[PDB]
Amino acid sequence: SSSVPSQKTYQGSYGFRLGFLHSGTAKSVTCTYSPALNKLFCQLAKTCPVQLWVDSTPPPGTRVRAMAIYKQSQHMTEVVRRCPHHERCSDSDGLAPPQHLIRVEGNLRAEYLDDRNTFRHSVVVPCEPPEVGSDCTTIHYNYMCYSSCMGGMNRRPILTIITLEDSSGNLLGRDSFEVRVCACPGRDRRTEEENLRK
Ligand SMILES: *c1nc(F)c(C#N)cc1F
Ligand SMILES: [Zn+2]
Repeated sequence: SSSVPSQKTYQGSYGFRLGFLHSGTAKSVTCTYSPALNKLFCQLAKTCPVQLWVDSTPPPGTRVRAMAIYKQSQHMTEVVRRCPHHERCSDSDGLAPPQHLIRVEGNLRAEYLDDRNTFRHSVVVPCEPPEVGSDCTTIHYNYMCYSSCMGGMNRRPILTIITLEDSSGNLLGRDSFEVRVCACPGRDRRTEEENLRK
């Protein structure tokens, strides 16, 4: 078992926080975010856009890191990893180790860390300013196991912790959201929001 990174929201000096698109809950949806649950629902290995919002521009060399932890207290010391099936299915893009649950899509500067002390996985990219005509920068994540994968997440809820870091890895900001990776994200978001309203 491993030490548990903080999940405490921390806007920091740059006013760092996440944002999510409004994709709705139709059958064709592959990634959908519930503000009422603070929970992203997505399909396996599909694009998950996450917005990075800041009040002021952080220095060049600022990076942004994603890491998964188990939400429940009896599981939070366990490293989140891909299940024994998906870690062996040879689907690495050449950067992501096959054990890593979270990948970054479409960024050749993504770096993947296996922490030498905690053995936790994370993926980190340079934080870049918004493009022209945009108010935020967007990262595309992929989740490479289902929440239900036996021997992996095994139906246990996870959180993704997003940290803004300086070039040394020191904390500048932190935010987080729950994730369910499932075949029917729109149907599952509708169900869980309906459960919350009852
Ligand atoms: C990461 N890096 C940046 F440079 C900005 C700006 N501006 C935002 C961010 F999330
Ligand atoms: Zn799996």
